Amino acid sequence: NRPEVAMHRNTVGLLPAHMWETDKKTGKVKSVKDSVRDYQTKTPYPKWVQL
Amino acid sequence: EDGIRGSEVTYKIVLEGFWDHHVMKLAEDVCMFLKDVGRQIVEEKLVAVRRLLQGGAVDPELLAAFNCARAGPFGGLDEYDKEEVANFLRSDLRRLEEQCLSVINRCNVPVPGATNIYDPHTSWPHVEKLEPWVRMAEFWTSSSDTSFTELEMSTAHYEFRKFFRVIICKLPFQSTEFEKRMYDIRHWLHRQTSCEFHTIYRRNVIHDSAVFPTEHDPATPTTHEHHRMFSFALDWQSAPVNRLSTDTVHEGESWDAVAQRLGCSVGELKDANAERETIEAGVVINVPVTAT
Amino acid sequence: NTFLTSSVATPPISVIRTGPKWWADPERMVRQKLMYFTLGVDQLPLRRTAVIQRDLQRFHMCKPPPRVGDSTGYKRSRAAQLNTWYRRIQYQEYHMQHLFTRHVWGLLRVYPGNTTKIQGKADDGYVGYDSVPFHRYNRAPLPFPARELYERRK
Amino acid sequence: VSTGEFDHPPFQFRQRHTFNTTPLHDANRFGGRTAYLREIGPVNIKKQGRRFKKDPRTVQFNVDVWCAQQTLRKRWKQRDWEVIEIPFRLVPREQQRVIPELYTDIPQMTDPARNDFSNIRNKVYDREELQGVLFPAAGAMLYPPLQRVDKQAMTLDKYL
Amino acid sequence: LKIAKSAFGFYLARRGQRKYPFLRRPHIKNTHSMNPSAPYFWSFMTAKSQMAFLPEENYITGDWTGKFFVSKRQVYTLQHATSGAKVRVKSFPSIFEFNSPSRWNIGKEMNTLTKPRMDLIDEQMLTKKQRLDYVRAGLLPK
Amino acid sequence: TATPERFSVLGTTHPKPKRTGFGRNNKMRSKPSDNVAWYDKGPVEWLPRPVRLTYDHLDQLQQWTMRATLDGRTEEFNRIRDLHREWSQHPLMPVLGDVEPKFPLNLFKQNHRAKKRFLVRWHKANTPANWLWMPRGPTVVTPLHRTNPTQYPENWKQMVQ
Amino acid sequence: AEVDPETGIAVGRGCADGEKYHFTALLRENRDHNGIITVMGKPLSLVLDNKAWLMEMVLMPFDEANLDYRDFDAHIVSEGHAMPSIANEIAAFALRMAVANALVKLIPLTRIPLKKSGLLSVDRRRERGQFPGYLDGKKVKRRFAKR
Amino acid sequence: WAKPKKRPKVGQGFHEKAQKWREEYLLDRHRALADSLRAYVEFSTSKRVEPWDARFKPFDRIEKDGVYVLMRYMMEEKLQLCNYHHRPVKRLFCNIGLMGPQITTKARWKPYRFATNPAGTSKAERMYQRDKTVYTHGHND
Amino acid sequence: NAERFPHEYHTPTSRFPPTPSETPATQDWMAYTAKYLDKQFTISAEPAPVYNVNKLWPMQQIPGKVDQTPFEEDQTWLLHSIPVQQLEMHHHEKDLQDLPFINHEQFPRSLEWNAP
Amino acid sequence: GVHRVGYTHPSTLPVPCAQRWDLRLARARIFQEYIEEKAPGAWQLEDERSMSPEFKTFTGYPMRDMRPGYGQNLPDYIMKKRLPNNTHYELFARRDIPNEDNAMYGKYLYDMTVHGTSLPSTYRMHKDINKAQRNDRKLSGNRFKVLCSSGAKNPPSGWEPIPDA
Amino acid sequence: DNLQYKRYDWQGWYQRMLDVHNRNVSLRCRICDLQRLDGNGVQFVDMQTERRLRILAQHRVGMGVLKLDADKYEDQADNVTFGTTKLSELLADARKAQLGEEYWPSVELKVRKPSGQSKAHYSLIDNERIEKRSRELYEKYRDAKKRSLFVTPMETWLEVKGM
Amino acid sequence: LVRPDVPEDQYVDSWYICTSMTHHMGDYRPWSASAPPNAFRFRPFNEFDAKGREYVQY
RNA sequence: CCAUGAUAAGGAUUAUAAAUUGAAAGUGUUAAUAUCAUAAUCAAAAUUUAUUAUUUAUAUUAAAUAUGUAUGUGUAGAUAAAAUAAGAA
Ligand SMILES: [Mg+2]
Ligand SMILES: [Mg+2]
Repeated sequence: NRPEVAMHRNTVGLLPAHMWETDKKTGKVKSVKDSVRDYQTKTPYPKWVQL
Repeated sequence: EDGIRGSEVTYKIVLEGFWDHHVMKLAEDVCMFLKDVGRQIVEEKLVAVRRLLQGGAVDPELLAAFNCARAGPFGGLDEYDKEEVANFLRSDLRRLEEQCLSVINRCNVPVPGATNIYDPHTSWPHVEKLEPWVRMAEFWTSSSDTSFTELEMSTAHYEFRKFFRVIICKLPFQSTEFEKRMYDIRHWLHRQTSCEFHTIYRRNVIHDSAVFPTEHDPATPTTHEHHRMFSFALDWQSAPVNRLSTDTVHEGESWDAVAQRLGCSVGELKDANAERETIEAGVVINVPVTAT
Repeated sequence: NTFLTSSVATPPISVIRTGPKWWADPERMVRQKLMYFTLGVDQLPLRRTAVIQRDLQRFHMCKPPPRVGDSTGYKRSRAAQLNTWYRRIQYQEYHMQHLFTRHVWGLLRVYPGNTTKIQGKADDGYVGYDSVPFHRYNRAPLPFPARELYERRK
Repeated sequence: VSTGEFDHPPFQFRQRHTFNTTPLHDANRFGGRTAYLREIGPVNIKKQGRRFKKDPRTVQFNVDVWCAQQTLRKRWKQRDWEVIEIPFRLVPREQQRVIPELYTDIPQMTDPARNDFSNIRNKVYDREELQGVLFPAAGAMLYPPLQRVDKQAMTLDKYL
Repeated sequence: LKIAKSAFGFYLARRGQRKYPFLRRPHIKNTHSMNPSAPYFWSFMTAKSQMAFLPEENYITGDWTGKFFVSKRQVYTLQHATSGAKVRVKSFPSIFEFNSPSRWNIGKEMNTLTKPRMDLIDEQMLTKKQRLDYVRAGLLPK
Repeated sequence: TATPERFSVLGTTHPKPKRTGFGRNNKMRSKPSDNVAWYDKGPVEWLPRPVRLTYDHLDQLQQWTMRATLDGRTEEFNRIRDLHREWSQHPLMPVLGDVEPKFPLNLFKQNHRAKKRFLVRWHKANTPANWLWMPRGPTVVTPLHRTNPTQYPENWKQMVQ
Repeated sequence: AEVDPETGIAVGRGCADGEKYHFTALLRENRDHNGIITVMGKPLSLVLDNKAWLMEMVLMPFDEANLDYRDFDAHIVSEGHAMPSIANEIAAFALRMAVANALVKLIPLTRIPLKKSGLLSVDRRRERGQFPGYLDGKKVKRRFAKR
Repeated sequence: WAKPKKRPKVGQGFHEKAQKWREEYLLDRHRALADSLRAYVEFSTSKRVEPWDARFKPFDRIEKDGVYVLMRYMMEEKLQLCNYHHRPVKRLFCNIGLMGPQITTKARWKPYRFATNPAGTSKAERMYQRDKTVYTHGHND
Repeated sequence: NAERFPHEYHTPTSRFPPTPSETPATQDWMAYTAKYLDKQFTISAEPAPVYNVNKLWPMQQIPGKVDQTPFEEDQTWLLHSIPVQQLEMHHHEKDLQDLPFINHEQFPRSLEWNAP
Repeated sequence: GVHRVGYTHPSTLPVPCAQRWDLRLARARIFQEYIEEKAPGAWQLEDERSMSPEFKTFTGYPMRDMRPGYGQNLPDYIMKKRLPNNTHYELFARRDIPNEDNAMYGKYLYDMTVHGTSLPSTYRMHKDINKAQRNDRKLSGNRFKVLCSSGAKNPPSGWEPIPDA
Repeated sequence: DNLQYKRYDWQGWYQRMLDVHNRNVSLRCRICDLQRLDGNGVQFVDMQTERRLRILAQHRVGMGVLKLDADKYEDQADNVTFGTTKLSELLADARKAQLGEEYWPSVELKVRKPSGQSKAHYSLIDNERIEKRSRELYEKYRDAKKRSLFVTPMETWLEVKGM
Repeated sequence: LVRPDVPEDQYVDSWYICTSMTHHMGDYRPWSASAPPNAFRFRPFNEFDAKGREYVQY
């Protein structure tokens, strides 16, 4: 949610924490893991598209 | 309505010059022209009317037009005799003489010391003013690549202008001849001056209860959903709807059974189909247009 | 008080020089008078001011009287003396207005604009929620939330 | 004939909080709406700003929407009534006519012959006089009838 | 203009610092197009509705020989990352390539992935005067 | 992807300098300024900050004044009466030769700051506690006003014979 | 006296700022002694926002002419630029003028006091025309720097 | 109007430098983005200082009376669910209706940037002590 | 999951202010009182005129659609999700005459010209 | 209030009568009218500026609609919008062109009818006359530039240019 | 055009452009002249038919004159066709008011809320039950106020569902 | 006076010249010829001024 | 790309009555000197340029995409504008 209406409804469950690397002391994101190599999806295109 | 306030046809000629006095003097010119031509036409019409007032027959056709009603105000088919009809005709012609005379008499008011073409009581046609078109141009007079300030400080104002007079002629009848003179004034207009022609005339329209019938609302109603964007292109036909004028007679059927199925009087169904005396099964029949 | 933010102070004389536009604008002067009257105190300085200024306004489009040259300079000095009198009559008023307004605000549990004194309550200027985190003139750090001058019940 | 402000002040040299002057987007204008228009701080022109917030035409449009809301709001707080759609028969004698739609004809007088001249448009009816019509099902009247004042009765104001 | 960086240097006048009507400046130079926002990430310099289709420029419209760079309003799609094909964009001096593919790009337009004004400056495209003026502003060391 | 250990060309560039100062052209120092209030002189800070008295405040004032009258609190009325008596006395006609100083011409150009800077610094130095042309003190005879609490109407019972 | 013989009404006009304020006063005698002044259908109090220093300007012509304002009914009509509030001194100047001209058409001799007190006199003043050269659009020239 | 001087040529090996610099500016921006999303959500999720300005009414009133009673017994749960973020707090007060028209009109609320402070904030300096490495638009702690 | 994020998916047919989901007893004080406050309250709703009551008026609305009435309270306007104008502004007819300063005119007809 | 809009079908009333909404659907069929389903009931706002006689800007009609977000983008805007065909844009397209007479007739046509021949533009004529004048004194500050070079490079079998000095 | 665009290659397209700028055909009729006996002896437009006509064509009526401006087609001829059609289609629908009362458009009354006088009884609604109950509630309150300093309505008659 | 004192309808603001000219070259009709014979303050009708005429009519 | 012409800006003493506080001395684009070269917008683009009035603390990104940065005692030096429906002697 953007800040205008529902901002307080954001959850910590939205963050993809497993995607990045954090510093213990600061609590800050130092680095980001690579997204593409291990990325598995059953849906490159939407499910209803057969080319 | 009587006097100045009523007419069969109105023409408004909207004259436009680049200079105000141009358009003023053009309006005097054109005005005096239409005064003369108008008086000539309306005088001609007036003599025709005075002759028709003096006497004349009645069309079989005009009489037939008074007598087409299934029921008149007194609740039965009404018989107008030729006398009565001639009397209606005569009354209208009376009114037309008053109107003609009114136009002519205003044509004869505006003499040389006394001419005022602005008031409609004093002249025919008269003239109305119309607020001028004025566009103001704002622009830089400087040519400077270096400073915005110096450009703004040089700013000129000039105006384009266009000036308008309107000539109004109301006539009690419609004459293609007057209309012709009037359209043709565009050929002798003053220098660098143009014009528009507004016409407002009276015209008979005809409402057919046959083509546009008045029926109960449908047994199922229509929602807001038949009104989406592009519903105009997708969910609707153009009015009027096509209702069939031709029906085939089923096997067991009879004149009155067919009339009952089509919603007519049997008389009607026989009149529309007059060629046929008897109707066999599988024959094509004309559906009387009034059928419900 | 709705206008809370830090402000810029103008010297009394320039405030008075606004004449009809602000200092003597009828509308403003009347509600000053209302404040005094309600407190049950004559408004003499306001009335002096209103007199002076009323007349200023009446003749404001006329040219000044013709001056004859004098070695004495008595005329010039008498005009000056009169003028600074009037200036002072109005300083006194301007002072009264700021004075009583601050006092009345103290009674109404009103918080003044930033950096403003209210004699019994905030001696050093009162501040809360400034654009700058310290008190501007003390150079002391401001507490969160905004400091309260009055006990809680309303 | 309102005294309120309908125009946003023109952009100029920065206004500051003074006797006789307040900042442009100060919280006291337009009932604190100016929040929506405000770029706080010593704005660094080159790098920062939100353009629409300094634009005269855009800003004024926003303010005009806000004024419109104010008026609408107050016109609706001003209603004590609902529009009910009542069949032609059951309606009072004054509405048995034809009533041109809004802005179609001349503003129309309710009953010139009975000495009432007022907009039929704005005439409001009492829920109690229309009771028999609006709640026929109910049997016993739901609202008790209005009690009216005798203007011929000797009461305190007639000095008796 | 003072210096001609293109042909138009010859044809155009600057007119000092001149004001144009709101959101019409003759030349669209989007300096802000990469301007980080976490909360506004999906609404800023992107499509006003998420139900809009991707632009013209994500599709091969006609019979092509091939292209040199794709347009900058093209939006970065999972295939841009995965397929491992050349993705170029025209920026200055020459062209920017997306070489190191990330899913974090996905769903934004390449406008937004390409910094228009770099913190990096060539000293060799600068006159000695211009270099002086860049030292005054505290950009170049000297 | 996969955030690298080193950035070759990223941190390479010259760092933008911190600004040394504030206000116009970032060259202004942080120091005490003319706009600064003095809280050590009289009830009003000097120069006085802008103050807006509103009809709202006038109504709150009325209600306070009323509630005070009905609880028979005479004290704040008396403080107010005192304040008023002190500062409202009629200022004395100045002696010939006495005028406020203007700013000398042929010092700075007419559009220069110095002009205002002078005015402010003058009025800053003359605080209302320094106004000698208005006669405040215990010494002062005040014909227009009542002297103490005992002379005001809520004392009326002692005025009776 | 130029007066409508039937309605007994006289008509004056005020101006200020050449455009902004054009008013027209319809002035008629009230025999019941309850007179009232009304502007664009609203009572004078409301229209001028109860500000006295505006309304007394509209009182002045009845004074100068040595008349009792209560013997007269007036309605003023705004023919200029309309605005939600006309309470301000310039508009009031125009009002006063309209009323005074009407009064003069109604009681001819009353013209001599009025003219001497400069009520009927028209000042011609205007805000400067807008013009893009100036910053504020009216009076303020843009910044200058020595080369 | 002087003839425009010609621009010097681009540079040698500056095409490589520009490629690399933009490349890793983008790679950096990924973590700057990741981190600022983390911050934004951490802020939305965590508690804030009370949004209302206690210096005015109906808020000045002793915490055992008036609005505070209305809050402790009827609104408390909701006020805590939304973590005293100033927008939902003000809306809840509108919907409780037992104050009714006052919320916008008589009541005063803290300014935007102050209302955004984390609960527990003691000194004003806190506004300036939040992290500048993160792109939340002041919506970060 | 789209309904979970209210401000995120705005189709370009959607309009502000958003309408809140309905609530059962809310339409008048008697109904509300009966359902929530005092539950043995005999009158379950205030007397409902058998004819149609048009609550938005003059505006006609689609029957059966949950809707809102113009707000009476200032706060209701101020704290709702109504946006401010931000980009350049458009009008379906007036766009053809570009800006107010470029006021395009095909023919120089009097601005007061009247169609016959 | 938040309510359900409601409709009483005339068969159910204790007097049949024609419901205003039903009439509205009639009017929508007749003049084919888009019924915006999502039109918020709360948003009725007249345009104060143009619709109130109190402002100098009073036209009597709602000049703009007061909706902040509204943009040329939206399908709703597209549906009520004046197409550029036969507006002033077309008039500019045709009448404003570099040599205004080329709007009224083919130059060659005109020239050939009026003069016996095509005539060069004034500019061209200037360069022509000048060449003739300055070819008469100096020679060979010149160059030979044509459209098609073959005619000079291989000239016809004849063509022996007169030697010059 | 008689001036400039009179005679050359541009005379054609300018002419056509004026003609298309002028396509509008205004169609008027007074509602007065619609109230006349029809061929069947029934009045063609009566009071109810007129009310229905007015509500159907909204801003298209003024001063008791129905006015349709037909702009749809580039040529005036086609606009009189179009305009005439819409007119008869609108009359066809307005005329439904002669089929019976169900088609007579409703009257819109502004009906006041209940008055002050009515609203006064709101405080007596269920008077007996409420007094009898408030005595029990007073017991509940007296008891609850031995335990705790402040007794909320939510401990007495108000229900608030916990989970 | 810069130009003869005559009803201004006789004057035209010149194009390209800062000056007015007469739309009938050099002929001049006096004020008396605009109004009716012996018209008080040359006036269409003597009873009222322009505004007086308007509101009487209304 | 050498290849003449022409319109800007720039207050300093013809004043009050029935009356204007903007000027000729020339600011890219315009008509007789030619004898290196296709450089021109129809989108989405690269800051060094004297010549520019920005929103400063109750509520803050919805339609063409639209600016992330500088809180620092209203604080150096040096500069800008105005006597015109306003109020200055
Ligand atoms: Mg030159
Ligand atoms: Mg080309």
